[PDB]
Amino acid sequence: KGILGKKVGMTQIFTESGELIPVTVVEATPNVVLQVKTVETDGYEAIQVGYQDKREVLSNKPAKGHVAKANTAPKRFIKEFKNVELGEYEVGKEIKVDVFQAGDVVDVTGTTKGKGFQGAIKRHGQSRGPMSHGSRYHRRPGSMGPVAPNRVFKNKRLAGRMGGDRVTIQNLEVVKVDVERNVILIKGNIPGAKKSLITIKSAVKA
Amino acid sequence: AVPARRTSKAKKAKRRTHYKLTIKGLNACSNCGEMKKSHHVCPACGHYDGKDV
Amino acid sequence: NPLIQELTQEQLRTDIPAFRPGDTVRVHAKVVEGTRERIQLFEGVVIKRRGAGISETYTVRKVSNGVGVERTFPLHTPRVAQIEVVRYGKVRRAKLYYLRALHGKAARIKEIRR
Amino acid sequence: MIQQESRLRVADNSGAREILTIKVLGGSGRKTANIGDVIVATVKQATPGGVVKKGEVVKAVIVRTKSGARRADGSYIKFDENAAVIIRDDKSPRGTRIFGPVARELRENNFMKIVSLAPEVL
Amino acid sequence: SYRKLGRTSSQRKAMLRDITTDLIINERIVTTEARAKEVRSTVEKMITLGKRGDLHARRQAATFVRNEVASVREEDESIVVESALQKLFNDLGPRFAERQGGYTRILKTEPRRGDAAPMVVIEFV
RNA sequence: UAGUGAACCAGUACCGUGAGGGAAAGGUGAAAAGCACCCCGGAAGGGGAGUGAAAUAGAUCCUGAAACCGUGUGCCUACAA
RNA sequence: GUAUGAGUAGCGAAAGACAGGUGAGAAUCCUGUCCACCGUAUGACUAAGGUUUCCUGGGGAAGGCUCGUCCGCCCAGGGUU
RNA sequence: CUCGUUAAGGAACUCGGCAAAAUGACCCCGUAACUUCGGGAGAAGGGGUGCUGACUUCGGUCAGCCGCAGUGAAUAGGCCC
RNA sequence: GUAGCGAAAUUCCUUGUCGGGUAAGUUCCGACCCGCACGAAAGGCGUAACGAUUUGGGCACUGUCUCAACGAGAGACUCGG
RNA sequence: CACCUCGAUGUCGGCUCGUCGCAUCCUGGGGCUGUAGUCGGUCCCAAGGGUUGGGCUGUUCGCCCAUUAAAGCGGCACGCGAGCUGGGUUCAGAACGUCGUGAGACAGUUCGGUCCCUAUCCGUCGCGGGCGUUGGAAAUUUGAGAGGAGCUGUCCUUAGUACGAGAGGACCGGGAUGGACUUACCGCUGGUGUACCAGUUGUUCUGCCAAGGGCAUUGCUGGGUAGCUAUGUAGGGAAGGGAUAAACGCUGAAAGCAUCUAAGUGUGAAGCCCACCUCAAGAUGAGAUUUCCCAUUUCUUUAAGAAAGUAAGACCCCUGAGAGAUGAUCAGGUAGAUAGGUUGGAAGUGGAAGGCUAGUGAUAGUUGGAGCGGACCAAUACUAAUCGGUCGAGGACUUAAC
Ligand SMILES: [K+]
Ligand SMILES: [K+]
Ligand SMILES: [K+]
Ligand SMILES: [K+]
Ligand SMILES: [K+]
Ligand SMILES: [K+]
Ligand SMILES: [K+]
Ligand SMILES: [K+]
Ligand SMILES: [K+]
Ligand SMILES: [K+]
Ligand SMILES: [K+]
Ligand SMILES: [K+]
Ligand SMILES: [K+]
Ligand SMILES: [K+]
Ligand SMILES: [K+]
Ligand SMILES: [K+]
Ligand SMILES: [K+]
Ligand SMILES: [K+]
Ligand SMILES: [K+]
Ligand SMILES: [K+]
Ligand SMILES: [K+]
Ligand SMILES: [K+]
Ligand SMILES: [K+]
Ligand SMILES: [K+]
Ligand SMILES: [K+]
Ligand SMILES: [K+]
Ligand SMILES: [Mg+2]
Ligand SMILES: [Mg+2]
Ligand SMILES: [Mg+2]
Ligand SMILES: [Mg+2]
Ligand SMILES: [Mg+2]
Ligand SMILES: [Mg+2]
Ligand SMILES: [Mg+2]
Ligand SMILES: [Mg+2]
Ligand SMILES: [Mg+2]
Ligand SMILES: [Mg+2]
Ligand SMILES: [Mg+2]
Ligand SMILES: [Mg+2]
Ligand SMILES: [Mg+2]
Ligand SMILES: [Mg+2]
Ligand SMILES: [Mg+2]
Ligand SMILES: [Mg+2]
Ligand SMILES: [Mg+2]
Ligand SMILES: [Mg+2]
Ligand SMILES: [Mg+2]
Ligand SMILES: [Mg+2]
Ligand SMILES: [Mg+2]
Ligand SMILES: [Mg+2]
Ligand SMILES: [Mg+2]
Ligand SMILES: [Mg+2]
Ligand SMILES: [Mg+2]
Ligand SMILES: [Mg+2]
Ligand SMILES: [Mg+2]
Ligand SMILES: [Mg+2]
Ligand SMILES: [Mg+2]
Ligand SMILES: [Mg+2]
Ligand SMILES: [Mg+2]
Ligand SMILES: [Mg+2]
Ligand SMILES: [Mg+2]
Ligand SMILES: [Mg+2]
Ligand SMILES: [Zn+2]
Repeated sequence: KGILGKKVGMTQIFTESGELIPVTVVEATPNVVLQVKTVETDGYEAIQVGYQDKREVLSNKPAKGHVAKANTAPKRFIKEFKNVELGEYEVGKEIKVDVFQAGDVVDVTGTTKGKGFQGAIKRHGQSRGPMSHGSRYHRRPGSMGPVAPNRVFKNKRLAGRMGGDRVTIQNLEVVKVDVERNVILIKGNIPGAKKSLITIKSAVKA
Repeated sequence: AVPARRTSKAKKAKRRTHYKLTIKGLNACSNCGEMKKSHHVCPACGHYDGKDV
Repeated sequence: NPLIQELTQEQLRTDIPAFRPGDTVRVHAKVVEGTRERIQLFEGVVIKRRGAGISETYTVRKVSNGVGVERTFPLHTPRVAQIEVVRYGKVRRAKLYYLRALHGKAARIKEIRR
Repeated sequence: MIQQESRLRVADNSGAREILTIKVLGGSGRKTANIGDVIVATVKQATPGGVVKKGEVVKAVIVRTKSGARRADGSYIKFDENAAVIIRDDKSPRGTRIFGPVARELRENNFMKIVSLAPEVL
Repeated sequence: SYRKLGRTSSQRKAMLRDITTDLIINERIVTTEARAKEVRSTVEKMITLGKRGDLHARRQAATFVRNEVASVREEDESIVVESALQKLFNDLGPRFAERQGGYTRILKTEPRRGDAAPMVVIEFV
């Protein structure tokens, strides 16, 4: 089980017994199965799924042709779901939030917010140097290694662009599902900025 | 730190490969037909979007 | 944001009285020492109101046994049976953080009887 | 958030008035202790006639903190000072009377005697 | 957000007030890209106050517009001096009574010789 | 770059409080005949037109090397240490 | 003499903005308005020192750490009773 | 690099409280060991300060008013063993 | 080698031993005296006041630190010179 | 010893950053025991992860305090000073003890004492451009390979059972909740929040009153939106496979017996390969699928020829942010809500100005939860994304099959 949605934002909900829990609101307009991949034609089993209807002027003839099989409007996001039952899916079939029931344990994948160029202290959580006692070493990435190699070993972590990485959070919980609004409330927080793509799947660990 | 070895002509030219200028956004002006930068007032006729300014 | 408002509109409570920071309120807070449920009355001046919608919260301060205590409650928590406005005080600001340093007479608030 | 060198008032009559934190028990690298945690502390100031006396190394349980606790119902409690109670190894308080309010978190930590003696529980 | 325009807070505020009043007085000026893209919002807000027209809006505007001479005429053998604020609330407000925002247009022009700073013309529609 | 430090306005310029120290810098053409006039340009500088045997001898002016820079291209070059 | 580093470091404490003018050419020169800075000074006198840097009219080769139509720069006159 | 703010803790930093923080003006109260009897001493540790009326012996007093805060900003000792 | 002082700016053994301070003190303070190798004008001992002197402790205070976060400006970064 | 370095290889400790060896400190597996149980001792396998906060001292070391499952031992120029510090070694000053007739010196102490360099190359961390991948394009993809992660306490139950005379007290199994670490995020608790709101001092300006502006660290002070954030919140190291290490076998002879091994066959560890997460076809071995465009024109030569209009498509340019040093990425360019403005809200602040009323007055109450309101939300083409241009295929050969 899986679906693609948009990270609407964060709020909180009162459950039964009055406990207050933080939830992420993810909207998922019914996704459309655009293609079914098999061992014969592609060498593996998976279903391609499209989401977020796109204005025609923003699409290409190749993109319009590709979705013509599913007989729907152009989709902004397209992703393949594996480890599913191909028998239950076919081109043109729709997937709605009601695939998940409240209390389901899921894995949520997103693209982390971009922090741009960042120093080692923030990027890798390294330690600062002393800020006084004559210290002239505050936010630098530490030594680069021993003398003997006459080089720097790989993975010597330094400053650079931060964020914007594919991150999965495992074993989140589906607090609620609102089919009319095409909304899923997931306990906790998930990677990515608001309006970014989100991928909900049934937790692999379970 | 100082250059341990002088930079040869070949290596120097390789580095300057990308050190070049570019000219973009030039196209004919509607009013007078002379070349102008797109989204800018045609400096010759002072016209933009078919009107003098 | 409108979508979030719609989702949380259901759980928004309605019997919330009209109170602002500086007013004395009595909160009938539900507690559970196990299966048995009980109501504890926390009475004190409202020191702070912040947030919006379902996320709104408020803080109540009382000096008990010579030690100041502050309880922060979600404004729409079902665990609070009732909020009761004992008095309306006169204050000139939204946050009464200065009250933390004050003791006794210095921390008194003039009533207005809205 | 009570850490090493942090000083707390004593909310009982065991004799100690102010204690200084030596360790935060319960972990190799544990840094901070909050309500319901046990600490090893030293008595930096004691009542002249008390049982516990100045300079004595003792265990204590934090009964209230400036940075307090978050309840499962979404509420919070914060106190105006950091106070602990000196306890025996069996969690029984060394003193006999508790002064000031105490946080409800001690019940699940099984400091039942302290909670009962407390003039108020929140 | 807003641009810092390479100035401290007070200096940026002072420069914005100057240029906004200059645009009110002249109705057409030449500046740089970023300065124009900030002056547009400020000047349109000033015109919004002028449209409102009440004393409260007048005082709010006075907090921002400079005390300059918008123009001078000779009427009834008398010199009449109109300030920037007076011109706003007497001419610009009535002029734009109908438009819903977007009172200014920015025209891109050739870069400045001294710096190659992109220059633009900002004026009232 | 020799020959007096100084072939040339040299014990000068310059340096130092002072004693003192102390340079660089020669060559159009036989003859200025040192490019009238025109064109681009604000000028500079060029292109013509002229002088000249020669102007790639045009005053940074005889010859004009190498380093260095640039243009054009016959061949080679983006799996290579 | 010319490279490399390299079109890189640096461009030396701080507020400028717009309109008009001049001009081949203007962020940098002139005028105007507002704004801002110093004010036991960043104001007014003077001794030493410098030695024409003073004024007027021209100029934009070089100097000005950018630009410059401008200058304590260059050219020509004048100025110390 | 220069500067502002910072939850909880408050020297656990460090060779070392380096740096920063904190105190800082005036008025009143009060002020130790020791001492060469001068000092120590602005020891320490406290209180007052804004505005409006009334009265004053003109320094106050009483009454009222406002703020989180009254040398409401800048300039002003940290102290002790 | 007297008085005086003494693990000292002098004590190697040495973190001497004991006492105080600290939860814990090779530093510090008091005392002891086997003074490696004090000692009376290259002065001995003590000493109020003084010290941008060295040393240890305490209060206050804090981004010194647990453990880092945000914001402002200058450079860095892009463009023209 | 004196082989490199004295036309210079910076020398202790600490900090930042780690990496590696196993002669293993904890955790994992097992044999023996003078192993009853709980504890242990010793040895074997095991380097996956972890292996602390202080007092003293320049210190390493060491002692001590308090914890921990444990507080491992070592290499890397006793790793790491063009990365930091400079407490010590050690310059010049001065003093003590001592030595010397002396200048001075240590067989010794004490106070104070300048740590320079703009990164060319490789290397390391990030980000682009070019071309290739054999017609040109738009997407989705497999995974050769690579990286990340790998820790562990306590409690409850089994059960006061097994064991033990008692004291004491489990294996195995099943639950709950932590420590440290770590991936994300701002709904909550807080921080910050220099074009948000308010109070307020001095001075100055808007002619004056009232109302405001300038400067005083943002003048100061009390709050605070977005964004960025931890100490805040959520999640993770879960289960399970395959081959093994030590170890234990089963069957089994050589060697009638015995024998875990020679053949045959199995159990067996935090370890190894998977499993979980991420990167990944420049993987020149350049893979795979879906979809789009269509075989044009001129000239040379049979040329995998040349150039020139294009198609699909992309880009220039322009409006921008959820992106960002610049490129790039992504959202848009009137086939339009991309930004600005406008309109309506929200957070936030806390009751505007101008009046009225009361008071001698400071000021209070009312008009009125008012006014103001950067980034937040929703509408609205009013302003600007105009008009345009550049680039971009016609698809080689050989041999199977059809
Ligand atoms: K010649
Ligand atoms: K060549
Ligand atoms: K050079
Ligand atoms: K160069
Ligand atoms: K001139
Ligand atoms: K610390
Ligand atoms: K030390
Ligand atoms: K004193
Ligand atoms: K007061
Ligand atoms: K003082
Ligand atoms: K002695
Ligand atoms: K001695
Ligand atoms: K002294
Ligand atoms: K001194
Ligand atoms: K700070
Ligand atoms: K050497
Ligand atoms: K190591
Ligand atoms: K064993
Ligand atoms: K290991
Ligand atoms: K230490
Ligand atoms: K160094
Ligand atoms: K080096
Ligand atoms: K090299
Ligand atoms: K003022
Ligand atoms: K001023
Ligand atoms: K490929
Ligand atoms: Mg640290
Ligand atoms: Mg090597
Ligand atoms: Mg200012
Ligand atoms: Mg020749
Ligand atoms: Mg020649
Ligand atoms: Mg290869
Ligand atoms: Mg090749
Ligand atoms: Mg460089
Ligand atoms: Mg300058
Ligand atoms: Mg002065
Ligand atoms: Mg002059
Ligand atoms: Mg002149
Ligand atoms: Mg110049
Ligand atoms: Mg703090
Ligand atoms: Mg310490
Ligand atoms: Mg330490
Ligand atoms: Mg200091
Ligand atoms: Mg003051
Ligand atoms: Mg001693
Ligand atoms: Mg002597
Ligand atoms: Mg003598
Ligand atoms: Mg003497
Ligand atoms: Mg030999
Ligand atoms: Mg050498
Ligand atoms: Mg081994
Ligand atoms: Mg200490
Ligand atoms: Mg070393
Ligand atoms: Mg080095
Ligand atoms: Mg002698
Ligand atoms: Mg000194
Ligand atoms: Mg938050
Ligand atoms: Mg928010
Ligand atoms: Mg006034
Ligand atoms: Mg001033
Ligand atoms: Zn034109």
